[PDB]
Amino acid sequence: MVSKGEELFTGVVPILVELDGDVNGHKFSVSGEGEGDATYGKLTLKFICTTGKLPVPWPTLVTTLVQCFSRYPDHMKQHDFFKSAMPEGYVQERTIFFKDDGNYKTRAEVKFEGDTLVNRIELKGIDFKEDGNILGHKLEYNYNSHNVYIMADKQKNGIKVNFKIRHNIEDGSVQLADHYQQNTPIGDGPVLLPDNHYLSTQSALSKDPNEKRDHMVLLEFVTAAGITL
Amino acid sequence: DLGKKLLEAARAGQDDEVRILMANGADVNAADDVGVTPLHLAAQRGHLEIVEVLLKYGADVNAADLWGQTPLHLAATAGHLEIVEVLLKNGADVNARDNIGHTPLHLAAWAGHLEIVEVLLKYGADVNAQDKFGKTPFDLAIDNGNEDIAEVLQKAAGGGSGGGDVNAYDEVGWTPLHKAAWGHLEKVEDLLKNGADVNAADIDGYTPLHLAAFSGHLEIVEVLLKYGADVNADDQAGFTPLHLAAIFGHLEIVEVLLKNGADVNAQDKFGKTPFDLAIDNGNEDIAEVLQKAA
Repeated sequence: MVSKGEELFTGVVPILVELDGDVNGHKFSVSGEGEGDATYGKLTLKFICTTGKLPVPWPTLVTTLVQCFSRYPDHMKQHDFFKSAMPEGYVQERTIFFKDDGNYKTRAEVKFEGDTLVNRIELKGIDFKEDGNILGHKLEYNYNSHNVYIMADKQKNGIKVNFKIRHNIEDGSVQLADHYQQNTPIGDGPVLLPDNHYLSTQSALSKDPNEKRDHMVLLEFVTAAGITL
Repeated sequence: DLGKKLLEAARAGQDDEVRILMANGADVNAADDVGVTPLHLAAQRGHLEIVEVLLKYGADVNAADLWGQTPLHLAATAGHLEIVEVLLKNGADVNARDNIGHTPLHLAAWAGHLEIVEVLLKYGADVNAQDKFGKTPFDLAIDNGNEDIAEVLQKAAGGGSGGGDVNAYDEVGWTPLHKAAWGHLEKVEDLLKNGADVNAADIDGYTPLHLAAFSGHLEIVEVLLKYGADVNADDQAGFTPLHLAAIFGHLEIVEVLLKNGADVNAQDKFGKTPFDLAIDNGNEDIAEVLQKAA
């Protein structure tokens, strides 16, 4: 039954995101702010590239830039690893393989800092093609819906997560980004290791007419499913 | 700090302070740096009296924040029935769309607010509006446990994916069988009785049998195979069902798959056989079965 950490998510929670990036030696920093409400699985966020022009397409950073805000239905509360690790938080690590191009490796800590849920990430990208879809900025400013698959990793006292992101390319084709993810608790308290299940995601990217810096406005809804009453 | 005090007065539910700030000429349509207005805040937080006085003074009922949300979206999400009613009576667009394409009716169905669903329908909500990912309000109610709302929507002629064709598929290529494979045996059985195609692959290449193996439902695995599921489906998935069963330690599923012709030599995209994956995942009991398989 319900974790103690779930109590921190009964209402709206402020969010901060900080990302340090280096892709093929192009350094950049992104900051985000907004809020999340796990009651509805809803994020309302805005991100800025504070260093100048972002050298990769914004869509490629969406999954790196807080799965504790997913809506878990009542019958699945005992399967919500993400909130159970709060407030001490979890480490989230990924490799993201862009088909026929380079990869991102990310390490993040997601935890409460005071009353704010904070996602702090280091991202390294290597082996990108200079005029590929990523470094050439050939991806549509859009996003798809996905199924995110979640499994327990008992040896690590955490979870493994796997999914494929589909990035629309300006010509009509699709760029696949294959995600391999692992999350482990930072603290020593009990956590919930789930039965296999999935998340269903929806996102929309937009722009703020009053923002002069390179930026991304993101609305996102995520719900957990796949375990029956 | 005049519009900021009003935004803060509206956020904090300070009826009198809102009342006072507005006699001093406070911009009822003040907006913060993400497009949130006093009316958004009052409607989201359930401040009926503040909603009413802001509308009195000319608050824009359909103002949209950066995420496309109007006050009606926020009130319909939160369950604030009286506020929903007053926004509609004062000209709110009942079919306004957030940046995902959700109408208020989507949001009320998604959040379980049945009385709000009814009043949105009364005011002309489009019962079969689709968000940008193809979901109707019925889909959102029924996939998220709000059966009472789903019935109200169906009585108002709302439909959803698979309501006419058991072989329809959604945005991610999920058919009704893909959704049911996650432990809804009776539903799987009914869909198969009614002609559902067991071999359909989703946008990632997964068949219902893949999903049932992943989630560990033996009796669903069995029935899908009884109805002609390809025991060795892979194609774009990168794994067969036997690989999945071996990773997750589902011994009885391994045995059923083997009895139905599963291929012990199938390699995943990393060159691994089911036996290799059983060893790699600490499932030596499955490895033992696999290397003796008939």
